[PDB]
Amino acid sequence: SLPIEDNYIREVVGSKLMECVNDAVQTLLQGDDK
Amino acid sequence: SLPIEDNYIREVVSKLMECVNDAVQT
Amino acid sequence: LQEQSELMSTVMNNTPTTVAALAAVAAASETNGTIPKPRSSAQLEQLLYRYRAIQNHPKENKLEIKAIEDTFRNISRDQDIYETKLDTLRKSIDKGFQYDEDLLNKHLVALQLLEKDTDVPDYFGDPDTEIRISARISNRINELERLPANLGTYSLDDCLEFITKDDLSSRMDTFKIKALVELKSLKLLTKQKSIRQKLINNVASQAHHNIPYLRDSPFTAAAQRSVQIRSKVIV
Amino acid sequence: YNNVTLKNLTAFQLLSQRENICELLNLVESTERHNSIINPERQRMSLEEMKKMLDALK
Amino acid sequence: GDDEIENFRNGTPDKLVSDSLLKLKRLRKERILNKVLKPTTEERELYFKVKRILKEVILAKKVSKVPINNVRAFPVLQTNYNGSIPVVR
Amino acid sequence: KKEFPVNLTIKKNVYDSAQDFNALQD
Repeated sequence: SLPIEDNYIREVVGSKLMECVNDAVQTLLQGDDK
Repeated sequence: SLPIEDNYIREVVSKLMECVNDAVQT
Repeated sequence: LQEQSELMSTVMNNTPTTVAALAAVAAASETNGTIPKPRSSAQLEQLLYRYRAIQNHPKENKLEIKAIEDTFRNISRDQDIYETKLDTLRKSIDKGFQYDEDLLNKHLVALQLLEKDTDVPDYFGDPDTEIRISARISNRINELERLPANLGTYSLDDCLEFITKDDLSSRMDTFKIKALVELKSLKLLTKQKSIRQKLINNVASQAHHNIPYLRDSPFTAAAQRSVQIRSKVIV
Repeated sequence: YNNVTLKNLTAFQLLSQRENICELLNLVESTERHNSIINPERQRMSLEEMKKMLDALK
Repeated sequence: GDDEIENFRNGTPDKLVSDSLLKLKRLRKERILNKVLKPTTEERELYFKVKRILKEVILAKKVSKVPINNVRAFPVLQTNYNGSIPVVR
Repeated sequence: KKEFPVNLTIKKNVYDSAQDFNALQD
């Protein structure tokens, strides 16, 4: 657990849709009218 | 040009409605 | 041919008069490619003071004294240019600006980091770039390996201890330990790489006996079943 | 690509599982994949090739 | 000399501090990405420009903090000595 | 966040290299 060359890494080297779909199917499985 | 403390440098440093409107109809 | 360093070599050897670089068109103009207008504050300017003060005694064998004295006029001019420019700066200051501290905080921090060549955050494969990493690592080791071994500290807290002529205060090696942890960890880097090679390739080479959602997947549980199918015996 | 991986099988399943749910809400079109496999001008050309094969074999 | 700060001190003095450290950071990025070590003459001469700006604000404007964040220590050389017991071969 | 600390008191100045400490000047 030692950052040794981690600075040299930082020196040289500087979705939402299906979530709301999975939210929407969660809403369809609450009301059976849907 | 006096050096600064290390614990001070570390101290200073639409897609919703496309699916909701489809969920209300069917 | 390092004309500004051969004068330093002649000064450090205390014999800048016995040779005095032998200033002609073949020697004083070959190492220059007019003297090249040195860069330091006084480390290369006090050299030209002693070089002129030594060459005041021959005064005619060395034709480059006119080239040195012309830059003596340029040094006295640009200091006089700045001394009028510093005076016109100190009058051109607006009497009210009220310089913001948290930007000067970001100006004191970012200037101090950019002085000693480290990466500054803004808050405002590929072996080509692999050599450019290891050329900065080896840059650091060769800079740590030029510090003297007898390095000591002095905190502002020792006056409460009342150190005598020979008291051996315990804050003397608070810079010497930190300079050897740094120098030796920059050599054991391929040592922790081999352990991390043996760590990652031992916890991830199974990947389906400890991870629950992978061993409870359909394709893995069927495949681990399928490799354990014993052979059917004929008759 | 001739082989499949555990990464390839789950990505094949999850992409196929999300598109059928993307048809009920109809936030995807999927009209190009319908009519190109229907292809009703080919379907009558299939029929006309079946219609001539009645005429040729009679 | 100065040649730019007298014109700029009639307005704000801090914008040249912000715009030149970004040039110092960009030239240093071009220094690491070129496998070079020594700083260029264009950014060293630009470096002494930045320190001259902040000094005069501390000199004349006298900023209300000028914050003191020091490590309260500095490296010094200490004496060294060989032992006095002679060597045994 | 565990970060490797920055040692500015050991680092020699790069742009000037004449305002270093007297133990770090050679």
